[PDB]
Amino acid sequence: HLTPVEKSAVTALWGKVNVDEVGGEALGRLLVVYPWTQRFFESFGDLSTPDAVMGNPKVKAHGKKVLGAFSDGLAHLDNLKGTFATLSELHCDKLHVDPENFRLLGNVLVCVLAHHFGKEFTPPVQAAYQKVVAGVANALAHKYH
Amino acid sequence: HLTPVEKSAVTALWGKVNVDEVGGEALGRLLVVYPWTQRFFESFGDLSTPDAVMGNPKVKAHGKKVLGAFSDGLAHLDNLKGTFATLSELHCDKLHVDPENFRLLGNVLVCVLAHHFGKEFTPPVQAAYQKVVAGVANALAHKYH
Amino acid sequence: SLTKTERTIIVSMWAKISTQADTIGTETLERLFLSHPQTKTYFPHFDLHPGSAQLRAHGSKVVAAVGDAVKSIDDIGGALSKLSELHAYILRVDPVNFKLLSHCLLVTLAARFPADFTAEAHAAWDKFLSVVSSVLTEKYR
Amino acid sequence: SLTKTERTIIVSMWAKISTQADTIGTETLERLFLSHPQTKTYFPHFDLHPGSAQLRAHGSKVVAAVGDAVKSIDDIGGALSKLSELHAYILRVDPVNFKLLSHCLLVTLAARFPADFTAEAHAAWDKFLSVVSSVLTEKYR
Ligand code: HEM
Ligand code: HEM
Ligand code: HEM
Ligand code: HEM
Repeated sequence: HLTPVEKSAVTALWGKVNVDEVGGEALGRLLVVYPWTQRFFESFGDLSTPDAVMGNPKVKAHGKKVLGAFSDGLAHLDNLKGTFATLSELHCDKLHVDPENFRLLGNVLVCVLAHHFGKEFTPPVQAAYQKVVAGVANALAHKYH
Repeated sequence: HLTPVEKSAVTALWGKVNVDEVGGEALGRLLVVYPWTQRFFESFGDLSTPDAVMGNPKVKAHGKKVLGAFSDGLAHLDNLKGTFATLSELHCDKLHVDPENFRLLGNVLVCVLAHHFGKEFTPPVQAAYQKVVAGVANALAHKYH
Repeated sequence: SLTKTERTIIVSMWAKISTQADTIGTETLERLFLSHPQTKTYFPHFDLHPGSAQLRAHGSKVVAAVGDAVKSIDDIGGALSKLSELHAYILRVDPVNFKLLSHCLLVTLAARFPADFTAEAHAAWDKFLSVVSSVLTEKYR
Repeated sequence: SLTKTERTIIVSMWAKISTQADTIGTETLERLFLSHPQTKTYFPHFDLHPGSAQLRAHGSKVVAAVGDAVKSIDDIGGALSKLSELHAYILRVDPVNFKLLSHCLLVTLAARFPADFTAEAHAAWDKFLSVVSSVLTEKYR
């Protein structure tokens, strides 16, 4: 899983993340970098250009909820499957999201942390965050059937 | 993991597998279908043609060993990582094999079982064997560092 | 594109597939949906349980399109441009899924035509289905 | 091939990358080898531990090649011809590894040039590196 060094490093940096903005920044970048993902959020309104997405209030609000789920995962690294079961069933049964897409949001989240933390987001810190996002992705794909 | 139905099914069919042939058939196909994998077995000699490969005595003897490793995993489904630890270090440290290749061998083995069992290798039986070959690939990539 | 020995195994295996196209399609999809259930996310309103009429009907179309590729094997991208728009722009199917389907069709062919499914035939079909998949997939994704 | 506005972003950021090419290449590889250790399998005789002078040296060569693609951004496949033959015919690098490197370069750029790494530039770079990755990979693999 995560070593004492890795788990303390992701926990420590996460305590410095602006929870009202990082999730919205990651969801926005997903929608801009991987445009097909917009199909899932039609009710969010105007996602027609990069500026429209990054200034969209519904993108920022849903991103805060996504960030909240990652924080939960970070607080339960030893039981991600149980933690994400309900969300997993939601993404499968009601949302119909190909789980291959979860990896893309994880990667965009990692880019956002790098973007915010700059030099502090060292290669070992990233490697630790990659284990987390791969873990969250796997847990969120676990109840598909 | 595997259900009583899946576990019993894969175990029963495994009992009917020709252990001196299936492994070599799977390794041969890998070398023919994915030519690049030939680079890891240059001591094996002529692999310049499909017939060369399928007739190669070395392809067949090594194949028997790979088949044997799979039989071990089938006997240890609940502890594939412990079961494959050493082979994993071997494949990483000594052979330098990109673990993405393990998936290809698993797929090819699945085709060989289908080739031999025909109608008996039904879709639910295949779904059970897909979990086993993915589980073995995962365990074999586990000690990479 | 494929080579002579390859195009001819494709053409030759297709002759055998054509008379059992419907069941090869159906079996290919049942293997796919049961082995890799996440692929079902692309068919939200379909009944993809084994045996369903809807899954069977879809399997016939998939194998019939493979047939279109075989007929225009010298120019697959040309023959499948409408299907390509459908799978790339319209449905945006992730490339990984094509590999899952191709593997299941190979499994089906191996169980159906053991004598014709040599290592060499397996190689030409894996290569042909990879060409077909690239054509249908959103470029660079 | 890229949009005109996209190519503009790539060109402009490359100017900033060029004066820090060496540490960008090095950081990109340290991120890759530490985050995705399996990629080290392709460099059996390299010392790929952090700080290694061999890792630093390879990184400069990677960033230089990215530079060549930028210089011939309108004909990427043409410019990378020999490099394409090397990674495909000779090295036979699995396609997934290019996505891993591309992600690590993006992470590197996001942390080094935060003001220029907008969502729009992120998308331009993700697309440019996907074209580069496709040009460098064995077709259909
Ligand atoms: C892998 C990370 C992901 C996490 C941790 C995550 C988390 C969540 C959460 C917490 C909810 C919100 C439910 C609520 O407001 O109570 C949700 C809803 C949703 N998710 Fe995800 N999700 C993930 C990825 C994805 C992907 C990649 C897509 C689409 C490509 C997606 C599409 C949806 C949609 C469409 C909704 C419904 C939004 C709405 O209409 O309100 N999610 N997700
Ligand atoms: C995923 C299933 C795999 C299994 C279960 C497997 C199993 C084994 C075993 C048991 C050995 C022989 C050990 C002995 O002789 O005591 C071995 C060696 C070897 N394997 Fe694997 N292997 C797998 C995948 C691969 C792949 C895909 C490659 C390369 C593309 C590969 C390349 C090698 C090589 C080069 C050797 C040494 C062969 C020799 O020179 O004697 N293996 N493997
Ligand atoms: C060898 C590759 C495949 C072939 C040859 C193929 C062929 C077909 C054909 C013939 C159609 C019917 C189009 C029409 O009647 O207008 C179609 C539709 C469709 N295919 Fe594929 N397909 C392939 C791969 C995939 C994959 C891998 C997926 C996703 C798992 C997929 C998802 C779909 C969907 C969602 C539709 C639309 C179904 C509907 O709502 O009517 N296809 N495909
Ligand atoms: C944007 C993608 C990449 C670029 C631009 C790139 C560029 C280069 C360049 C310019 C070289 C040196 C060639 C020479 O010295 O003539 C090189 C060598 C090589 N590359 Fe890549 N590369 C990329 C991705 C990859 C990936 C994803 C892998 C595998 C993980 C990799 C494996 C290799 C290997 C093994 C060598 C030869 C190393 C040696 O033995 O000296 N490269 N690459």
